[PDB]
Order: sequence, then structure tokens, then C-alpha cells
Amino acid sequence: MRQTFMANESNIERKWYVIDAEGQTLGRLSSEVASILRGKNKVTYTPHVDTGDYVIVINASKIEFTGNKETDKVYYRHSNHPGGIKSITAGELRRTNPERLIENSIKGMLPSTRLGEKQGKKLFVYGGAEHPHAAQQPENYELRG
Amino acid sequence: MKLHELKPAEGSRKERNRVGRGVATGNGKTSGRGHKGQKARSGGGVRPG
Amino acid sequence: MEAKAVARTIRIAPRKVRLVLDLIRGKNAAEAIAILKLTNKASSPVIEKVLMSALANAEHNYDMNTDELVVKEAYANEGPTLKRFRPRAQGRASAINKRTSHITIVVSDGKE
Amino acid sequence: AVPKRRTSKTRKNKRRTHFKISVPGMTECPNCGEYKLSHRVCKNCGSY
Amino acid sequence: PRVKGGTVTRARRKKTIKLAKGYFGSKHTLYKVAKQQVMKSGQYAFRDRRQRKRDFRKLWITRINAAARQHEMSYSRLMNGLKKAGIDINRKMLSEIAISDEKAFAQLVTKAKDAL
Amino acid sequence: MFAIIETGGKQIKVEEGQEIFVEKLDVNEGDTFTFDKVLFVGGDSVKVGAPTVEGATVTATVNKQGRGKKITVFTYKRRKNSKRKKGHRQPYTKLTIDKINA
RNA sequence: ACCGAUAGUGAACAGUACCGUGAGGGAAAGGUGAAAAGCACCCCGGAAGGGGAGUGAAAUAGAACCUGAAACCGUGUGCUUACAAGUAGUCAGAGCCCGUUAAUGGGUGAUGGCGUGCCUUUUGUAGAAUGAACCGGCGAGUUACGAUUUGAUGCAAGGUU
RNA sequence: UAACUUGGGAGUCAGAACAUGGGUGAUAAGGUCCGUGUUCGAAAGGGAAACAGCCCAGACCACCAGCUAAGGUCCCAAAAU
RNA sequence: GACAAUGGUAGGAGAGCGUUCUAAGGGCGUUGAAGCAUGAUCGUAAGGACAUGUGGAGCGCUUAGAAGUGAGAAUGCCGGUG
Ligand SMILES: [Mg+2]
Repeated sequence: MRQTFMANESNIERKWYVIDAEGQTLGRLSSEVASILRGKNKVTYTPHVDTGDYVIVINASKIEFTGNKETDKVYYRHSNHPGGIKSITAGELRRTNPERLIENSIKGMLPSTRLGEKQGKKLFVYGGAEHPHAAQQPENYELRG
Repeated sequence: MKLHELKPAEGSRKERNRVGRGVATGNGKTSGRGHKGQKARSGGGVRPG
Repeated sequence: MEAKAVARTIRIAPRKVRLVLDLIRGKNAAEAIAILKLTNKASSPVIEKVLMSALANAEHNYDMNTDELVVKEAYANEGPTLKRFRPRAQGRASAINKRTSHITIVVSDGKE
Repeated sequence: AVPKRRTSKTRKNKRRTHFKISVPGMTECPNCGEYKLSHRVCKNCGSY
Repeated sequence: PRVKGGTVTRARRKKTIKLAKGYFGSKHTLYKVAKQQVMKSGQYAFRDRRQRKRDFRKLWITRINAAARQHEMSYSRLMNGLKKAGIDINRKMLSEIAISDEKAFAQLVTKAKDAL
Repeated sequence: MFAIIETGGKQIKVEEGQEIFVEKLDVNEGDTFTFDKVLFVGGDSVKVGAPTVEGATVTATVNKQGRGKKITVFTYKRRKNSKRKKGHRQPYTKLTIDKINA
């Protein structure tokens, strides 16, 4: 007897959250956020529809590293031109454009499908303590760890 | 017996094997001959003795 | 109602006829006659004669008013091919296909 | 030099997307006669 | 007497053609490629009737895990406790309950907690 | 209202007046069957089976002993000359739940 | 208990087209209808072709004439597609459109999982090893006479011509 | 729970990697020649990213049931942040 | 009924499906045979029906017999078409 609930687009209700990346470790914040961008923390989780919530990371210039990672955590970016390999350390990438640091770390934990691409478009990283989306009325989340 | 109800004695008749007629018979492609050599050729046996 | 006309075994290739025939599909008859007089492909006069024949059938056999008629369908089918040869270098021959076409036009007034 | 694979129906028909001809200019001969090609003269079959 | 091939070849080939309805391009038109594709699809169907049973069990466990974290348990300990309590409900039923009836699932969780 | 029964080699969640399909049973059309393995009763008063609820039957009427849609089982090995093909229709029985006796 | 138009003669209409200086080699090509009753006359068109009218049981039987498959070429539409990386399917699955040899129906497919054609030959082939453009027809353990072994049947110290 | 004897019918005589006892080579080779096991050949399924020969295991057919092996439990990706 | 077995290449053994023809029996057909086309049908497989359209004169079924008895591959042969 086949009786398993599947979610539709007329079933799903996505809500908004705010994470504070202040005094947190990159990666350890990123995996917990990645699990929320997908509906993994929900019953009614269905794998062929998008059933996750929106996230906002606010401070994101206060993120932390543990080792000597800030001087040798190069990133490496090729450009498809002969000898066109480029480079930047993790330390200088959070000094300039800290938003691309966290965004890229979280998107690397999502599947590379047509649905993973759409799920990663709910991220909204900012540097500093304020964000524009007051009209969506987001709550705080308080990472589990 | 009637001429429309003939039956042979049980065990007396039998159908002949036809070789080289598809894979499910068990005697399809190579027809029971194995692979290459003198014995797989047409008229290929060696002399008795 | 509908009136049709066919021209069978025209000695132009169908790929060349269809190219002009895609210009008049779904237009009223007067505009289609105008278009066929100003296009300068080889198949314009032949298609024009087929269209004229259909318009005359629509009026003599079915008593339709030719002032309000549209070209409902226009298409070209393949006919039988004539097979020929051309001598090439070093004693070799190559094939040549002289292709033909069947051309059909049907006009209607849009009512019943 | 020679094609490695044959060309399917769908690829052949995609290539012929732009292979078409367009409708001509076609202004109308006002005083007398039917349509003519624009900027042209039709001494017969047209007053213009 | 002579037996000419007649009408058996066409009928046999047309069955396989009809089994390839909906395939792309010449894979629904020509006998040779159609036959190859129908063979491959029979092999795929055999293999997938057995992967279905792994996929759905994997989905139920995800849903139960999500439902148990809302009562401060993980799937691991919840199943351990339910076994020590003697409860024998499927993973498939345990996740339909958690979806439709939240109070019943809460009562299951309390018994699983008391058996530890 | 809500009951979990165990039939065949599996478990089903049922309610009053619902149709279900199970592995073949030994009954005739029109008869009445009684499921006596009940693991959980929900709704207003929740009763959780030890595994079993100790009482708690569910009664149902039988409709249509039948056999399912035709499956074709086909497999083959690549360059060996080996394949086989066979069909299968799985039998089932259909019932309508008429009373949940908690 | 021979063939039935790729068969049977090479040849159902030919030692002819055609090829070769010559000796010589050597094809393809059957079927309107019971009866020609084989489309008077009108219309568009230089004609060819066509639309009506008529003959006929039937003209999508009109001489390229019984039936009329597939490859291949078009016209019209129900569902779908312009941020996407593919052996083209398969399993899961919304939405939209329909309604059958009536049964836990049919068409399409947003999105997710898994997934390197077939044959031959090899220790081992997705193989950058071989073969096939596609569709149709044709195309490979047979028969005679001996030998041996097994099953069946008749008679039996005999059996058989 | 096999073995042997008599008769009918075969195919095979290009083998490969891994572990271990040895020759040859240079205590070289995905080398080559023997002894002893296993797997491939002729074996799908799970693991080793992918990966005939390594580790776990031998597919009669249904199922949207359950327990385990090797290997695993932050996210990709099932299970201990 | 209890118990057990059921991956497989060279290869051995068994049981069957379908095609053309013959014999005997029993049938169908201008109120429409064979062939062809479509369908959501039946059987463990090879395969068998039924309904509708086209077609216009032949064809199944049962038991037995006899074979030019089954094609996807041969840089296969012939024709047609890309
Ligand atoms: Mg086309």
C-alpha cells in the first residue's frame, strides 16, 4: 500500500531567519546554514521540490579561523586563458569582500544541480550589523553547533 | 484407430536437433563447435587413427 | 466551402517550391496574387497559375464570391525523380537527381 | 574533410532556421493598375 | 516444399517498435536502435525495482530525524529507546504519524525517553 | 479514526470507510475479515501497543480478489550470448474498512 | 506432401539492351474492370495538369491502373522548451489535456536519484581494436549409401529376405 | 554425502592480478619461470572518488516491511557536531 | 503437506512456440477470406485472440506426417531512400 506524503508547491511555507556570524568558525557555521537552505530540518522534506527557508547572515566580517589559515588558505580561480591562474589568501578575502568569503563557503556545500542552484539563491550575506529586509520579518535562529 | 486420431507408440518418435538457429537453443552462433582450429572448419576433421 | 487545385509533376525541386509557398499560406487571395507577381523566384508563375485555377473553381463550381477568400492550405509533395549522370574525372560517373513536385492550393471563405 | 557522423533531422532543421525569403516592398499603383514594386515604374499595367 | 519468409518478421519487429514509443528521434523509428534501447530499459527497470526500496527507506529516516530534533533527540537514540520499550512501528508509519498527528508522536517520544 | 494494523509482511495505516490493497488473503468476495494485530490507535484517546494493543480488532469487508498489472522482467549480459525474459502478475485482495474496535 | 515473378530456365514480357578489337560476358522488365462501358459536355490554363459532370458495384479501380508495409519528405495541432553539460533511458513525481478491450485508465513532463550502445575477438574492450548510412527482400550442419549406439515394435533358438 | 565401473556426446591445450615459498633479473619492472591458496575468466549486488583480478557477499519472481557484513555517522550524502 | 534447491561462457540433457505443404475429421466466408493499419487484451517465454477502419476471394481449427522452417551484423547480394 503506497502511502507516503509528497510536498507540492501549494504546500510549502518558507520563513525567514537571521544568523549572526560573530565569533563563529567558518565551515561550522556554513554546514549548519546549508542544512537549513535545504529543507533538511523539516518533516515533509521532499527531495525533488524546494522546501527550505531563507537565511540572512549579518556580521560576516567577524568570522573566525583557527590555525594559520588566514595567511595560507589560497583560493585559485582559473580563467581559461593560457597561464591564467589567479589567487588570493583567505585573510585578504575577508578584509575586502567578506560577503563572497561566506557565500562561496556555503555554496560549496550545496548540490550542483538545477535545484541546488536555486536553493543557494536564498542566502543574503551582509558585512556589518544591519540588513535591508525588515519587511520580511525575520527571526533569530541561534545555531545548535 | 481412426484416420483423424493417430498416435505413435509412446517413446518411439523424437524431434531432430537443428543447429545454428539462435542463441536460446544452446546451439546458436558456433553450432556446438567451440572456437577456431582445424575442427571448426567445414570438412575439417582429421583422419581416423 | 473549399475549392482546391493541383499541379502534378512540376519539374522543380520541392525544397525550392516550399520556400515561396511559405509566403502565401494563410493570406487573402488578392494579397497572395500581389506577392506572387513581385517575388522573383523560378516557381512564382507556376504557383500563381495553380492559385488562379483554384479561384476559378471556387467561382464556377461552388458559386463563391472571390472578393473574400483566403488561402487555407498550400503545400508541395514529392513526385517521382528522374535519374541522370555526369562524367567526372578519371573515368567516373556521379549521380544527378532531377526532382519533381505536386503542388496543392485550397481556398475557403471561412463559413459553413 | 568528410563528416564523421551523419546529421540528424533535428540538427538539419535547426540549421535551416534562417534560410528563408522575405516579402517584397510592394507599394500600390494609385491612379490605375495593381500593386507594383516600390520606387519602380510600371508604364503598362499601372498608371504609376 | 518452399517456405518463404512472410509476415512473421514484420510482426515481430513491429512489436519492438511499439514498445519504444516516446523515445527520442530515430530511437522510436528504426528497428535496430529501438531494440537496443528496449533491452537497456528492461535492464534498468530490473535494477531500479530494487533501488526503490532503499530510496524510500532513506527518505523516511530523514523525516523521522527531523521530527525528533524538535524534541531534543536524535534519530539514533529515539530508535534505541523505542526498541527498549518494545514498540514495533515501521519507519514508514512512524513518519506518517509525525506528519499528520503531532500529539501522538509526542506521546511516542515520551515513552522512548522513559525507557532510557 | 486512526489505527495501524500489521498484515502481509508489512504495516498499513487505516481509517473508517477507506479502501486498502494487501497481499492475498484466504477469503471470498463479500466475506468479512478481522485484523487482530493492532499496533497503535490514534485520534482522541491514544493507545500505544506493547507491540500489540491486547484487544483492538479492525473489521473489513472483502471486494475483488485480483491480480496486478503485468511486469516484464528482462536482463542480459553484454558480449556473452546470455539473456532471459519472463512475466509476472502479483495477486492482491481489496477490502473496505468498516469498523475500528479500539 | 515441385517453384509461384529477388522464386522457377540466363530468358512468363532474351542469348536481346549493353560491354569488349576479338574469343567472350550478359541484364532489368507480369496483374484496370465482369464487360472498354477507356471520362460526351462546361470551367482555369499556351500546354501539361486539375475541378465539376458522366460510366461503373467501386475512379484514393483513370492506364506510372489489384493489395499498397518500411525507410524518407511534408501540413495541422494537445502537452513542453531560450542559466543549460547530455549512451538520451529508467525509478520517483507536481501541473495541464483526455476518456479505454473499464482497470488499483491514456497523453505530456517542472524537478530529484541511478546510469560509458550492439556484435566479434580477447588475460582484459566505453574503448582511440573489427563490422554496420538507413529501411525491405534474399542469404549458412543437408541428402544418398555404409558403420556404431540408444528408444520403440514383431517374432524368438531362431530372426530375415 | 558422495565415490567407483561400463557405455553415448563434448569443449579445452593464448590465461590474468593479489597473498605467500623459490629460481632468473639489479633483495628493477603492471618482467619472466615453477610450488601453494583465492578471486576474475564464466559473477551481478555493497565498499575502495572513478577502477575485470583488492575487502564483504553468490541475483527464481512481487513488496513504499525488518536484522545485519565490509565500510561508516559536520554539509555534498543515510546514520553520534 | 513438510523439507530442500533454482548466477553462468565452450559445452551436455529436457520441454515447447511459430511458418509452408499433405491426410482424415469438423468448420468459416460477398450479411465480406487472406493481407495491411490502430487499440488501454490474454499467456511463465517463443506467442494467441477480439473490436474498428482498409481490402475484394479465399482461409482457420483438431490429430498425425514431411521440410528450401525463423536473421541485426559476413568491407554480404539486389532494390529504394537519406
Ligand atoms: Mg519531414
